[PDB]
Amino acid sequence: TCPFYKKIPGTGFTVDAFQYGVVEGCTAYFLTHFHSDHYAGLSKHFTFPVYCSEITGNLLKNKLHVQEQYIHPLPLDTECIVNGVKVVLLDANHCPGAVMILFYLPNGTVILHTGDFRADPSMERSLLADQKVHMLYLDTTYCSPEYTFPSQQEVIRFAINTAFEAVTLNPHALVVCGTYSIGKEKVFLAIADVLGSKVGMSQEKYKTLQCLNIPEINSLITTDMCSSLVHLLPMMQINFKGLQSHLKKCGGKYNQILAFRPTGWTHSNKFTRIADVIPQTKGNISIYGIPYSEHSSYLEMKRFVQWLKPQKIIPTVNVGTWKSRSTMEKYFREWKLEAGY
Ligand code: NI
Repeated sequence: TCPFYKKIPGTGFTVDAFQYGVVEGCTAYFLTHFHSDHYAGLSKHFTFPVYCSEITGNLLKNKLHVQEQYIHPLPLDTECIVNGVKVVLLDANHCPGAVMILFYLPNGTVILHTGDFRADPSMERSLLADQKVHMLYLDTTYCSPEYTFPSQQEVIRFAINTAFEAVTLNPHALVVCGTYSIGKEKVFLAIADVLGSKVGMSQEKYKTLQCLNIPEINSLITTDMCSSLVHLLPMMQINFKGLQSHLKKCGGKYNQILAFRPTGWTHSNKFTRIADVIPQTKGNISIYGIPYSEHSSYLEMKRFVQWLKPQKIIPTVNVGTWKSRSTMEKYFREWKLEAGY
């Protein structure tokens, strides 16, 4: 049965609630973005209206085969009426197509559901600045102060310079980047760009990237592995076994692999700086884990909430334990007392 934090009171709306069968009273199912924990339950046999971004809609049609008549894409930054309720989709600074949703309730309550997001000061000059928000359904993934990580810009700088250096030393080195869902495309596109190559990948992954409205994408990616010196592989294949087996398949074109594993946060973040990160190495294979996050750090989350000053906060992540729930409520109270709302 659908949990309360996926229901929008005063509406027939749910968010990211596709795995509970038919939700009693729900006239429209919103999908924030195309990640499996969020879309879980959707398939080509789903027969209720889905509201989402254009990019999320392209992926529902082409990857899950949801029929077109049930896909309702909405433009961003635009006031739209859905079943008699005004809504706005805003960019969530998560993966492609990911949105936050503002719901303007008939009784005058305003609700922001962040979906999955990485809070940014630029959101303080979106349509959010224009009115008050009473309830906030918040992505609390990293809501604890030990969760620090660098900016996306710094991480990409590290990766570009690492890759460029390795391949200029050895023109016979192959770069491999791990992937399992959309998001974090910047990692492999920046590296390929600095090396003057397209990114090579499977037909299934190429299809996925073709849904994302990335400008000039046809110039950046290919299914011809032979012509490319940046390859994508499934994340599970980024280990010494998987990589050796992949190097065998390239037919003596390369004698070295440098591989990147974009992770979320990892405990090495409490000690080590990004400058200082080193790979794991076995023979002619090196593997960097890099902390490229598409979720708020603690400090980014704190800033956004203190700026927004919501009257009530409802967490959407880490809700399954009493210890987590209790930890989160403590930080919300701190933030509220520090800022005076
Ligand atoms: Ni996500």
